[PDB]
Amino acid sequence: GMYDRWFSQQELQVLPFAEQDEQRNQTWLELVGEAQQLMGERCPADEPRAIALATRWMEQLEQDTAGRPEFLTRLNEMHAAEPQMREQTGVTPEMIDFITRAFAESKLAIWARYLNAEELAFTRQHYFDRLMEWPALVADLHRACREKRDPASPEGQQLAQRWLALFQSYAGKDAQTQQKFRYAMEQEPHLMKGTWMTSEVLSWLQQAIGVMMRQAQ
Ligand SMILES: COc1cc2c(cc1OCCCC(=O)Nc1cc(C(=O)Nc3ccc4sc(C(=O)Nc5cn(C)c(C(=O)SC[C@@H](O)[C@H](O)CS)n5)cc4c3)n(C)c1)N=C[C@@H]1CCCN1C2=O
Ligand SMILES: CCOC(=O)c1nc(NC(=O)c2cc3cc(NC(=O)c4cc(NC(=O)CCCOc5cc6c(cc5OC)C(=O)N5CCC[C@H]5C=N6)cn4C)ccc3s2)cn1C
Repeated sequence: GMYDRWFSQQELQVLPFAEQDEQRNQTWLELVGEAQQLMGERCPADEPRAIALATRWMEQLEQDTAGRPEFLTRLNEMHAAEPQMREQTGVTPEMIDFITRAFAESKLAIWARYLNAEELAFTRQHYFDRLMEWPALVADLHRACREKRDPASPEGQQLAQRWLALFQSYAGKDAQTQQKFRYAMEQEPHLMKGTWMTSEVLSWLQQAIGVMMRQAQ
């Protein structure tokens, strides 16, 4: 079995995509149908329909991976490697790329109200630079939260420093710009949609960052 070569039996018990679910299949039929439509029209990634689709799409993926970021990586790799996956779902690499760009536009459209033109141009340019490293970090943040580790611990501060590096890769290294991203997150919860970042894990990360800022302040 395809799913058996890609996931452990313990993972297949927790993976919603493993379970039969007619509602979920109908939802994905509609998501893929709308993607094909918009791509057929050559709809730009910043069009309101593209932004709305990408948001719903990523929220659906968050549900169907049970909020486990490492299952997103696995599913992307399966789609790249397994012709049977592309047949089953109708999701093409072009489609994943379209959704990836529209999802970025959905964040940039919110940030545009909190950043100056220069900060937004930097973030638009550098958004994708280290994008692929986020799932592994979000996974480790999920583990640190569940294993109720101390944000102030050396291992907690290793996660805070890893977060800072990935964040600065798209935000830049200006302390004032970082506070604008923080303010945007506080004012616009919709920024967190499709990021695998639950309020519980964000709260833990916020504590770890708090410690990091005050040590060498
Ligand atoms: C030590 O503190 C406490 C201790 C105790 C406390 C409380 C405590 O709380 C007080 C601390 C509160 C505080 O001053 N905090 C803080 C914060 C900041 C700050 O700068 N935040 C920030 C900025 C930008 C982003 S941007 C962001 C973020 O996450 N971005 C992001 C996420 N993703 C996923 C991405 C991506 O691009 S990936 C995109 C997707 O498509 C992928 O697919 C993902 S899979 N970007 C976060 C932030 C945060 N500053 C400056 C300060 N109380 C309890 C305990 C009990 C005993 C005593 N205690 C305690 O000991
Ligand atoms: C870097 C970090 O990662 C990212 O940033 C990122 N990762 C992503 N990943 C994705 O987008 C992903 C999407 C999905 C979707 C799934 N979907 C499913 O499991 C699924 C779908 C379904 N679907 C169905 O029941 C509907 C019947 C099949 O429909 C068709 C079938 C159909 C074609 C067309 C079809 O419909 C129009 C076709 O023309 N065809 C196309 C060629 C073949 C021919 C025949 N087949 C069920 N399930 C269970 C699973 C995993 C992923 S991962 C996106 N971003 C932004």
